[PDB]
Amino acid sequence: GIDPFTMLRPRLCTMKKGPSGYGFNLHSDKSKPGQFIRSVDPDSPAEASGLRAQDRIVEVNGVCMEGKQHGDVVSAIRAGGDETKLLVVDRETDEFFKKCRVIPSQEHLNGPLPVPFTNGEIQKENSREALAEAALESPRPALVRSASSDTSEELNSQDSPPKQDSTAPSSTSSSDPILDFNISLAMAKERAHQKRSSKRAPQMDWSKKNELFSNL
Repeated sequence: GIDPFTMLRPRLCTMKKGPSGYGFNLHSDKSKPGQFIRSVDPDSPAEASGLRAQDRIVEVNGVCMEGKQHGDVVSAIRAGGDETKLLVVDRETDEFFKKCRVIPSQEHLNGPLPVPFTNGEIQKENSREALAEAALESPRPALVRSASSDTSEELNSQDSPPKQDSTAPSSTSSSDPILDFNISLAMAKERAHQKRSSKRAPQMDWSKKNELFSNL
């Protein structure tokens, strides 16, 4: 009682390098985008892993290859180390997700296909439970490629802007003063305990780079 639709799912091919590299050929056509397997030597770990001359790379070591250059695929392998893990889909599966308007990945390996239709007030998820004290101030990069669509920027990144919000002096003295005049001297000690661990370089990003470390 097995449907041909449920078998339509990715497969993570894991192959370790030993005999002069992994032993597989990868190279995109030319003007056509995407990366495909040209061929693989027989009796090789790549072949045993499940890699075929008709497979498409969707993710490497669990990284997103979508929107990445063709040089990114090899880069991911090098970053992985002496071993690599390539995610591929079946011929029917590949087109199955494209017409379904979905994004295959390692997450699809565990759990049922996206074909099921379900809904509710909250989405079910078995997330891990952990508790920790949040830092008062420290590094914390934000998203700049998610739903970016239009161009925008925020200066909220820098703590304590150029000018504060001035308010009327009110009475000469009152309870709970917002005046740090006297406390100003105390703030002097903070100088020694300074911790400018933050960093802001002018090179936000590069328009385009093609160093091409190596070309198979």
